Amino acid sequence: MPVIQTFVSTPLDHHKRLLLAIIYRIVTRVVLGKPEDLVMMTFHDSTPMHFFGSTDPVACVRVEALGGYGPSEPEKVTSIVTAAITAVCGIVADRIFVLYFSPLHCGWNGTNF
Amino acid sequence: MPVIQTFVSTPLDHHKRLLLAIIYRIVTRVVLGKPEDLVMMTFHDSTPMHFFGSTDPVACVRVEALGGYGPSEPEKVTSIVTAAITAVCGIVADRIFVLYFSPLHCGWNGTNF
Amino acid sequence: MPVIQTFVSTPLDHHKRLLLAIIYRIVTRVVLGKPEDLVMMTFHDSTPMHFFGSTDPVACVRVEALGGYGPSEPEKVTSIVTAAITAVCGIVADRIFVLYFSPLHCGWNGTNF
Amino acid sequence: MPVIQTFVSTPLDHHKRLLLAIIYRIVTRVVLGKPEDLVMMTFHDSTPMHFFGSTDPVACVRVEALGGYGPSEPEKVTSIVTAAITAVCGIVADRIFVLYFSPLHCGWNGTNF
Amino acid sequence: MPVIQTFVSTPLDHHKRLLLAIIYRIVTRVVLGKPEDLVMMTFHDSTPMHFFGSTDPVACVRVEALGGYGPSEPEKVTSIVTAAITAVCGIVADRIFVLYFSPLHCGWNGTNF
Amino acid sequence: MPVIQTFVSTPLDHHKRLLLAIIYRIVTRVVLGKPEDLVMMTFHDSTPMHFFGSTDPVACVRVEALGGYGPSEPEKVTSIVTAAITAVCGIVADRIFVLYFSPLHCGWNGTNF
Amino acid sequence: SVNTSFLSPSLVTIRDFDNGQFAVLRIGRTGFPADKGDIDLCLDKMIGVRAAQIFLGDDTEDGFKGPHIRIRCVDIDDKHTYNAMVYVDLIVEVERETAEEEAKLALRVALQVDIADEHSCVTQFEMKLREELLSSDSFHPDKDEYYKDFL
Amino acid sequence: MESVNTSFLSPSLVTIRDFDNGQFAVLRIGRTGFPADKGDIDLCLDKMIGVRAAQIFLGDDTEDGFKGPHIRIRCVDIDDKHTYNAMVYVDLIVEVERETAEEEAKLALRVALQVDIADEHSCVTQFEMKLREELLSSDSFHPDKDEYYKDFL
Amino acid sequence: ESVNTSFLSPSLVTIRDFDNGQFAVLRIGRTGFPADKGDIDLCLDKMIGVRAAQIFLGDDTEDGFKGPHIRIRCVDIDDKHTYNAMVYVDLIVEVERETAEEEAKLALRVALQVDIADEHSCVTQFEMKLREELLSSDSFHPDKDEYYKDFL
Amino acid sequence: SVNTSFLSPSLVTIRDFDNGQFAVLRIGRTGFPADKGDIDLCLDKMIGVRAAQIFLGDDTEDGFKGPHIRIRCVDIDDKHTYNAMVYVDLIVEVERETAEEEAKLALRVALQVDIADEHSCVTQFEMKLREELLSSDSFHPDKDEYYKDFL
Amino acid sequence: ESVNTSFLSPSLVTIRDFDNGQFAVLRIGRTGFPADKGDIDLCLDKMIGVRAAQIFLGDDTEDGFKGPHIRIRCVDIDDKHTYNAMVYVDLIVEVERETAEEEAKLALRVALQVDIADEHSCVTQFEMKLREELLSSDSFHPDKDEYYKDFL
Amino acid sequence: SVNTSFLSPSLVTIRDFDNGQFAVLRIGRTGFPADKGDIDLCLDKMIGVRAAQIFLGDDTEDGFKGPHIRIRCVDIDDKHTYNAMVYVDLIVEVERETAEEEAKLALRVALQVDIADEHSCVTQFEMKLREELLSSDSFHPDKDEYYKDFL
Repeated sequence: MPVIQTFVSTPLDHHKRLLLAIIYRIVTRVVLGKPEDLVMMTFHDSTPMHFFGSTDPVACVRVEALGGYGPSEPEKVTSIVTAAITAVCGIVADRIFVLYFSPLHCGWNGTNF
Repeated sequence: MPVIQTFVSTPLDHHKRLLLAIIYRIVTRVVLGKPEDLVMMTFHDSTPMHFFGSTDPVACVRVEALGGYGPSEPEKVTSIVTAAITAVCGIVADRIFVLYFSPLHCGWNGTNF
Repeated sequence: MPVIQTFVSTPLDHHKRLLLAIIYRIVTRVVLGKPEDLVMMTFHDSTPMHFFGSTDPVACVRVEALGGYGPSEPEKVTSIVTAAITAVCGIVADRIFVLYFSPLHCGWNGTNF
Repeated sequence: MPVIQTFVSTPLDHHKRLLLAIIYRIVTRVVLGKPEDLVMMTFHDSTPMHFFGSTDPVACVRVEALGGYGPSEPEKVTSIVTAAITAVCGIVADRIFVLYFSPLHCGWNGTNF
Repeated sequence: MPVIQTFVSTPLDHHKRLLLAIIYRIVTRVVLGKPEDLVMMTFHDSTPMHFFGSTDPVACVRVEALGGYGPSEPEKVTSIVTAAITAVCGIVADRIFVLYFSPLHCGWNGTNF
Repeated sequence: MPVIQTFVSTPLDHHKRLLLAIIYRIVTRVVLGKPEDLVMMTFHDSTPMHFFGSTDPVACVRVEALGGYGPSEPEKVTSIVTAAITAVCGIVADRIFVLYFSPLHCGWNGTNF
Repeated sequence: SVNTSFLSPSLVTIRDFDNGQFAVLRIGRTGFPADKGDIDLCLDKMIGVRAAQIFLGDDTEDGFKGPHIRIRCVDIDDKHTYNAMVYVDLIVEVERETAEEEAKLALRVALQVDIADEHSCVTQFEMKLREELLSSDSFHPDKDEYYKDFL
Repeated sequence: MESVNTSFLSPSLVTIRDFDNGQFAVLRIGRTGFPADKGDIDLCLDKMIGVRAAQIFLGDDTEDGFKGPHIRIRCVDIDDKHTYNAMVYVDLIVEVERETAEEEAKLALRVALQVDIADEHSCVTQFEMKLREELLSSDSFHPDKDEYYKDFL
Repeated sequence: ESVNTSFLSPSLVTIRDFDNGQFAVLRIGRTGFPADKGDIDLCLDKMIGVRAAQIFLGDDTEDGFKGPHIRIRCVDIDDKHTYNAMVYVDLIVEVERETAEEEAKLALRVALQVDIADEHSCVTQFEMKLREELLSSDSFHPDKDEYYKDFL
Repeated sequence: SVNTSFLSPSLVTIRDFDNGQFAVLRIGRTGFPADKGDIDLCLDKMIGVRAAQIFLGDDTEDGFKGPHIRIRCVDIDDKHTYNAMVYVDLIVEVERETAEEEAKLALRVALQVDIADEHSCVTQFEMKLREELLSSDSFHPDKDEYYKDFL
Repeated sequence: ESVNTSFLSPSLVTIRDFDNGQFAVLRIGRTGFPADKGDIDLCLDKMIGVRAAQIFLGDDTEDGFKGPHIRIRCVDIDDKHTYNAMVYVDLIVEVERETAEEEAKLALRVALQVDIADEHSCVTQFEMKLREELLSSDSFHPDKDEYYKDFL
Repeated sequence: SVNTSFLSPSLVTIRDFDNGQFAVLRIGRTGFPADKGDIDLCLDKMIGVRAAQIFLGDDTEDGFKGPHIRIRCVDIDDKHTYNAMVYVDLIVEVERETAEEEAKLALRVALQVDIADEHSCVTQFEMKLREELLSSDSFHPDKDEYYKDFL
């Protein structure tokens, strides 16, 4: 049960958010090896951010999956997500952070996994 | 000093947020065995979310407490929180995530614990 | 490549956010021993929060750096950040949380580190 | 087939423009010796103008008739037009220009004369 | 380097002005024997005009070319222009003036010709 | 008593029109050898124009003085005016027309000259 | 006002109700999909030939003696350099040759032949001569059979 | 202009052009010959953006020097007889790397088009893809060439 | 987009009405003249007319549509000398069949204003064909593809 | 856009950011305090010389060959009749005399010398000649040392 | 544009009042502290106070101002321990001279709230000098240049 | 909130009421007139040192033990490359050296020393050490005598 938070300084509409949504689904199924219906995605557009001494368009993606990650999976996920934000939001690669975390416990449908 | 973030796709007013606030207080004191005055709660309503192939009302709760958690505590907390969001926000149980984290350090009043 | 999230209950303008930005830069370079151009900062003002049984002005800061932290570094960062929010936002010290996390992986410019 | 352009610094409404229209008709018939139905008149009110080191109310009239003008006709037309603009628009005589031109060819109803 | 001023009592949009523009280009190149890129065209729509005892839709076209005009050219241009205004602006032929002038000197790109 | 009409496709404010006004005054006195208080200037901003196959910023200046012009005067005036419009309005030199005319008669203060 | 439609990726039919025109947009040479720029270029060509028609005489009035000059199709070469070939039908013996001459010259200026267009395009045109009674009931500038070559 | 340009060649034949996304899809209800409703067209659009997501997943080819591979929708066939079903037609343009690209594209399409699962329009979707090889640097080349749609028009 | 028109040819127009669930082919065959805005508007006025004929014969929008079905297939405009329009209608459904044909015919005459000047100054006429198929059949629809084969 | 400041009642520094000018407003003869009219009059003089500059040639472009003509200060006589003396520096041998002559004639028209101004003032001007390399890095129309006489 | 303040130094401020036709120098000499917004607002409050003193002695805004003239030259603020302000005023005008000085002195005491707590919780005081010049003279003004030489 | 003023074309005094700061803007090396960019650059340096002050400790509260670090002046080199020299005074033996070290490091990050600024500028700073009683009545971070060097 992975969770993907997307923080962007640029405004996001229905088209952009839907695009990133399907992307994260494919990444979850193909790379993470998890069901694409079980991944939760949140989008935080128009977020006041500051990076590299400027308030220029910048993105920060948070990936959290229980049980950790595979050997070559984080490298793959980072590449795809960065490329996804680059094409969709127009944010350059050198202004995109992708952080990976692992929760101690995760709950769904009133029960833990 | 636990921290509880509440992400919801549904709008939250004074009544709903206050109810969830008291709930987290009871959970902190009774279950987590921590002072209810020392738990910090943030609410992010009207959040653009996507889960199970739909943008339907969906909630994501983040619980972060230093020192880890008890043996049977996470199962209890998840059960209570899910029922709380279900009754208050109207979000079904099968669309509620409850994640648990443990920080390396936590600061308050200018000092760490 | 550290990431600093700033949650505040008080509204933030250009002056306040820029001040906190420079603050985090100095902390990153002097204390954390990391390049000040590589630290990402997000600001979440007017955030519905509840702490110590009140909705009074309250701040929550999230610090995330890969590789963990130094021995006496977290104590220093917490003191500065709390003092920073106190002078800038007017929020009392007893209502400021500073949490520290360490990501398993971090991505930038399309590649991991 | 004479043409009379009227440039004024003062706003012109229906009443003022109609008055100047009838004036030019009489001038065309009595002085110029041409049919008053064959004279075309344009009015350019609220025109940004500058004269004598000031942007005070000032008028400039352009008179164009094929075949030239009579010996004492331009003197007569200038006197009447200046007096006409003075009474109607309130513009002083010392701020009224009346220029006379003669086209090489003039066309009407798809044919030249 | 001919110049064509178009005064009309009827409102002009992008379509009408663009049509008359191409017309003047063809007239300049085919009839006047001058480069269509060197002709300047101005349009004055919604101009308060009075002609033939009425304020009905009426047009006045000004043509100015250095060096004079050809033998049978003015008759041709007038015929085309009158037909042009009639179809495009809807102004009847009996209410269309086409005047021809010849400047003593003409300047372009900082130099005279 | 010279008259200078300024047609521009770009908007003109108080500063731009005043600048061009003083310019024409200096040109009239120094080059044309006529009193700067006796020259009338009109400005037609935001004028729908078309030149060189484009609706790009373009200017057309009309100079009319009774008695004609000097031998080397039109060349001087054209150079100054073009440079004047270029600096003030930002319009390139290759899109500036300066036409010269000579009226048969000119009227002022109710009398001809 | 304008009704475009895609029969194929490289085949577009454009109907202009206000100007009373019908133009076929086709990218035959390459078979590339007609983009927004390609269609906008075609529209710019229709109004150009529209200008050629009114130049030769306003035939919108009653008793249109002619001659009629209408766009049939616009073929765009998109391989290496942006190029457009316009197909025009001229409907109208000495006067016929004169009409062909006048129509040709008007089209050269309007369509910017052998020169860079507003879309940075080098345009060219081909025209055919047709003869029919203008007063005939079974006649129209944009008849069905006239577009048979491009559809 | 408009972002999407739909048109009815026949009651069961619809051509959809997307200028913003630079896509062209043919909507056809072949099995039954029923008229394409608003829901059918909306379903087709949802499939285009799905494959659009598959394309950017395999690599952003909107940039200069698109090494590929290219994956584009050719047509969408709707089964309307008994149960709502959709068959998507996709062309993959690009030996070991070719098999890898085909595998990645296949997996991406399954997730994007929700194959063998109920879609948002209560539809069970499936896809068929063909492999084509052409020079990416060639002047006479485009993701949605004319000849590519010859099978469905 | 309630109505989706498109030009296959200058004299050939396909009109789809999503709200009313109808498809009509607009064709000026006799002359081959280009369909103007008035011609299309005339076609739309005919579609809603037959739509009125359909509900008159019985509301088949409900479940278990026993019929009969009466739908527009095409509209042919004569534009040579006088403005005339020929509407093509398909009736889908032995004594009851003749009664259905009679009722449908009478309804169409009033709805389409046959042999009378229309709102667009048009003299209208119609031709209808009788078709028989199972209403409860899965492979059946009022506006099937093969039904428009004559006009496409 | 404009930043005025009072060093003294009769001493005012005016900076024009948009026009890139700096003028010193001083009422030396009497020592009266500069009113709103006095400042407004000074601004009217700045744009006048600004007009003189563009008249002599647009030096806003790259490679400003010159000559440069800028206002240094404006001295107002306020004793009996309203009078203003403008101080202007012309920066640029026969061509130098020609430039000085053209600049002199231009300033007379622009500043309305010996004539009643818009503020009912009789204006006059005095100019000094300076020579420096236009392509030099250490050069500017409104250098610090240029205002040493009035500060 | 009504008031034009400017900082020559942190403890030196020049204030020009165009509407009231006044010029006052705000200076914190004793300590050299930077003049805050409150300090400036206090100075403005003192200008209008002496302005009230002037019209009290007689409206000299009219033509033929026989006098006497009383204008603010400077305001010195003591900021060491307690908030205090020393105002510098010039009275321009033998028995009548003493009478004018007496009336002006008494008027200033009430207007400037001498030896009393001001609106800014300040104890204010004033010092005045007597000057004699022809009011009808061309080379004369209430706020001449040379008059501010002591504070500039 | 901010009160700028021109003592000279190359001399500008900037007072910040809200932050309680005073900075002198001077372009000494060249004597060029301070433009809008120069002033905006100066403000950016004040808030940087303001950040340095609160970093060393919030002295806005009562009983400010120190140390105090305030901007005195900003000198801009404008000859060939855009450069800025910031002047800072540190008011406060081992602890004194420690405070000086922390202040030095903080200023490097805040003022972007030896790095390209937001205005494409290479900045540098110089600091002086002063010792006075914080509890003294006759003491302030921005005293008059402290600005004697630049005025």
